[PDB]
Amino acid sequence: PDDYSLTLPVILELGKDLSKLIQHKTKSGQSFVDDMIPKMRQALYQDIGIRYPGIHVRTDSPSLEGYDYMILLNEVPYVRGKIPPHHVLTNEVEDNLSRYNLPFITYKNAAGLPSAWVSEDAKAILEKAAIKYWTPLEVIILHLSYFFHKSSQEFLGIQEVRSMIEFMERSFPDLVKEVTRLIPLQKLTEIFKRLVQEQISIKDLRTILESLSEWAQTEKDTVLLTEYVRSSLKLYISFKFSQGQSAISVYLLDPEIEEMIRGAIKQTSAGSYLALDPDSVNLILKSMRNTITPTPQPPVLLTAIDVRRYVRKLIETEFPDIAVISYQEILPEIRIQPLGRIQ
Amino acid sequence: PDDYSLTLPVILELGKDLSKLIQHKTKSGQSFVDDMIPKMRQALYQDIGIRYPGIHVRTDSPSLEGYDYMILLNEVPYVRGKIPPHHVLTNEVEDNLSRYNLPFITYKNAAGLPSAWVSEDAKAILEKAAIKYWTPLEVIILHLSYFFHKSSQEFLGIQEVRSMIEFMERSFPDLVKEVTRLIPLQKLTEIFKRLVQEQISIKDLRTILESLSEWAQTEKDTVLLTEYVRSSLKLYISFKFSQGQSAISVYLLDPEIEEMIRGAIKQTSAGSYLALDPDSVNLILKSMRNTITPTPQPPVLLTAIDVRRYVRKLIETEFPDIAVISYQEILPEIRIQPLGRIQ
Repeated sequence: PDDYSLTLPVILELGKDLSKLIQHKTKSGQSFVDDMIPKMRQALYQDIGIRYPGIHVRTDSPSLEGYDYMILLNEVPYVRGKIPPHHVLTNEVEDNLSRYNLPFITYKNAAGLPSAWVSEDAKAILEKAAIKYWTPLEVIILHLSYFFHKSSQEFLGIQEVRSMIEFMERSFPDLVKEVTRLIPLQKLTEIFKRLVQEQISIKDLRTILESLSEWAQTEKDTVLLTEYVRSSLKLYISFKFSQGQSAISVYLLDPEIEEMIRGAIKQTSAGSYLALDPDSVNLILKSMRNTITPTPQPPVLLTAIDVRRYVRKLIETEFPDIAVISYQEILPEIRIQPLGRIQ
Repeated sequence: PDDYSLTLPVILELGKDLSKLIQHKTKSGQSFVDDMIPKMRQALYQDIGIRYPGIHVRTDSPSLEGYDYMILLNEVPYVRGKIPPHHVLTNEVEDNLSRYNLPFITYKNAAGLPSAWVSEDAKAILEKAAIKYWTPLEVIILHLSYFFHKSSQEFLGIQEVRSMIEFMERSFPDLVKEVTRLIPLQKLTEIFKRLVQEQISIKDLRTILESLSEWAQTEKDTVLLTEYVRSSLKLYISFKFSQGQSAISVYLLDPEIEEMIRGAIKQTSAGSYLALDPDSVNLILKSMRNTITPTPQPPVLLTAIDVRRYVRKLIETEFPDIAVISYQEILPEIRIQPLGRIQ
């Protein structure tokens, strides 16, 4: 009646028609709310450390267009989106679609999503040309998943990290003890947050904790401890950023740029930051814009060990999805296919 | 659901046909999952001082061909492999097989494993000729064993070392009490890990603990404690690297090299550095390359007591499998056969 209520972390509101739409089942007899959304949460938990909250679905939204949907983060609207009626979504090129495929509607719901919508009546031909397509419900799932991917910091806090560490305690009481006797819980969560901010999964807790148990005996800096955990994930990072190929394809930095960055460190009374020379930062960004070819996959930038974290923070603003990795973080025997040298 | 899952250390994924294959007991009635894998684990735990994890077997994998298999370390793919259909593996010289009118398929699954595959129809012939062969299931076990051996450090951490010390506590309460009173669990874990990192078995926990119980009264450096444990395993080391003969075959160092290494940074830093000139490290590495005739078993490099650990930390990157031993680790009556110094 008049107790407090906890704010709901994620709301999905649907217009009258999409609400009418979540009543069917896919050709595989699965439910949007009981199967598709849980499987998305499960996939996200496998892709990075986080166990993301459930999705509260509000049907027949009054403030919504029947074919519109809205995502609310902590009961505040985060993103609106639209579904072109009676279509399926596609990721096809603009010269390939000039293969008599009439519906070339471009409407981008989000950055990381496809935008080439095609009539549902064309499913048959889409399946005959090896064109993958997403049904409108699957597009909603794509967008929810993208949302979770870009906003991990919103769902990985002190309580959530503690819950995962406690689960670890059941079979690793002594490793956790050795990890809780050196790094207090708040510092631990800061470290996990830095990891997932750069798409480093924190799912392999035994590896990460074993790493911290080693490096936390000597170093207390949370940023450095994070670097070490990264260097502990050689197999994972190599497999992820090489996309499972025999060779990681990366961009490099001209040694001149690296040494120039190296010469901009700070005194670490509190922390050591980048003494970003304005004009030099805008010159490195310009060389990156004019060297890294745009993408459909995000590109990978391989740098020296001692500058990687700085390169990330120098570039994270314009190139937020570019992965900056270091030699300390790839397998010793890994094949490297250089693509360019930023100058 | 809402709950976490513990990452699986070892997954073996099998295509359709290999999956069918593990459903049949061998000629002698043993099961791939119930007998072969357990016995391999027991053997590894008999050679190295590690208890290796169980293997989770995923059949009818979607991403694998009928005769393909994959090994995942902590749910990241480690390696992929093939089995030539309806064949058995042999180590025969290819030219000899040809001379026996036996068509052969060449395929090397992992480093140091045989590669001459022969139709299973040839078993009888191979038996009468006393030619060794491995069935497909046996080859998967061979590759699994190579994997576990290369990945030992992945299974030897704080919780696992604690588990060992626990088992030791049941019959050696006071010896454990003496060692753990002097060495914390994390330091103990470091020492065991150093031992297996250089192929020294930690199966004889009584000898290792007794050694530590003696030397931890006086010495706290974990590296020096490790050296002492190494010298306490004289019998094990002599038998292993002499391969059981009345004489160990070794390479030696020039007195000039030993004296030159002997300039080593030993500060009060819980472990001493080794400050040798870069070009000098490259001159010792060059002399080793030009003096170590490659091996068809690994070679042994015999050094003086006070330089052994440094010699290792100097050659381990380019010469990773060379066993570096000292006069302190071999039996006094084991005859030293010298294969030339290092210029």
